[PDB]
Amino acid sequence: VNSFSGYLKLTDNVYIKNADIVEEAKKVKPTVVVNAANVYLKHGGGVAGALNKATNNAMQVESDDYIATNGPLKVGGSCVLSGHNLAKHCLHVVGPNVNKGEDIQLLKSAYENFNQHEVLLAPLLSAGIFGADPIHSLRVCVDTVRTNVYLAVFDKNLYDKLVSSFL
Ligand SMILES: O=C1OCCN1CCNc1ncnc2[nH]c3cc(F)ccc3c12
Ligand SMILES: [Cl-]
Repeated sequence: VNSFSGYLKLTDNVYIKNADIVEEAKKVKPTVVVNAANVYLKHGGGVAGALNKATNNAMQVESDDYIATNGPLKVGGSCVLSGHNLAKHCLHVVGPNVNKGEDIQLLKSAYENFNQHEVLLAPLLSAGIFGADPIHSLRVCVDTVRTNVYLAVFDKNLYDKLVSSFL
């Protein structure tokens, strides 16, 4: 039993809810919140800009130190950093940006990072401002993630279509 409330069960391990991941993280304080990161951990907009704003820019400060030490992430890769006031940990995961022609096959590699964590709150990787089809992102998630994932979807319209087209 866990504290994730009001989710619609899609599969054995995947659950979905119309919610802003930021507000959902603030309420649940999950062990792991997933950020829809880019390789530079520049959290300007989308999930990343919104999470970072909710941390009062502390996520960005921590991220800049991470990049200065380690260099950029890989597309499809991830790193674990602090969850600040939102979660214990933040798993920064880089899905491909389709608007720049990055290989959508890397979306599966991106979701594989979730399997290193038993339970996660997460957005749809590569959806929204990253330019991929959110229906496809959900399909890859369900077919790749084996650990327990709670997907927060911001747009009510999008949430209802993702549910409706699933089975
Ligand atoms: O649902 C969706 O509609 C448009 C894209 N998208 C899926 C990807 N985005 C999100 N996913 C989940 N929570 C979010 N909170 C946010 C707060 C923001 F300021 C910006 C973006 C999000 C967001
Ligand atoms: Cl977005």
